[PDB]
Amino acid sequence: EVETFAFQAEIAQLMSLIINTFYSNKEIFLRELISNSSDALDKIRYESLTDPSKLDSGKELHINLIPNKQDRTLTIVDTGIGMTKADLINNLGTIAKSGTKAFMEALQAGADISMIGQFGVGFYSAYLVAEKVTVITKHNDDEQYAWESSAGGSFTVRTDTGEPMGRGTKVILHLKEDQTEYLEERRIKEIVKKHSQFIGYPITLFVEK
Ligand SMILES: Cc1nnc(-c2cccc(Br)c2)o1
Repeated sequence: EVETFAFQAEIAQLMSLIINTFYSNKEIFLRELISNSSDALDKIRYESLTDPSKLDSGKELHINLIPNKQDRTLTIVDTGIGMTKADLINNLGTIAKSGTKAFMEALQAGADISMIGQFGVGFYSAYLVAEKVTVITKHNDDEQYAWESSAGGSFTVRTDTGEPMGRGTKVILHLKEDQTEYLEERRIKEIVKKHSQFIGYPITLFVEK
């Protein structure tokens, strides 16, 4: 049972700008997604400080990077607070309408796409490298859901029958054919060391057979 939603017009515009603008520095997508994971991990850690049972769904707080060259996917997994269904529908827990407004004014007033995270909409930088993005998520207060979009103005939400997650979020980037450098170990390592060296959670780069 799959529900299809229209993006708000401002978010559709943000996504088309990310997809259509010539902009070579695409690697910042990974920094933005790792920073989102770190923010989600901070949230569940804060909640556990007064309620240890918040970690009954998993005590470990970490980030995994899982490249799969056969599927042409890069998956970013975290065990943060996760998202409810309502969060997913409401722009993946962001204030994306006001964030997009600010970001697009900054762009005409000097800034560049790499600055997107300062506007709270860094998730959408996934579309610098991905033709499709699938988000699997589990929040303590809701069931496991899958969000998905290939842009084009719409996204879907469904209950996820896949492998149960415990708690957290999995961002599956279905990479564009010309963006497969981001599945190579040495490239991913380079980007994490350049842009994510001060993230306060373990980041494990899985290797492939
Ligand atoms: C708003 C807004 N105006 N241009 C952009 C943009 C262009 C290329 C890459 C990225 Br990320 C963002 O965002």
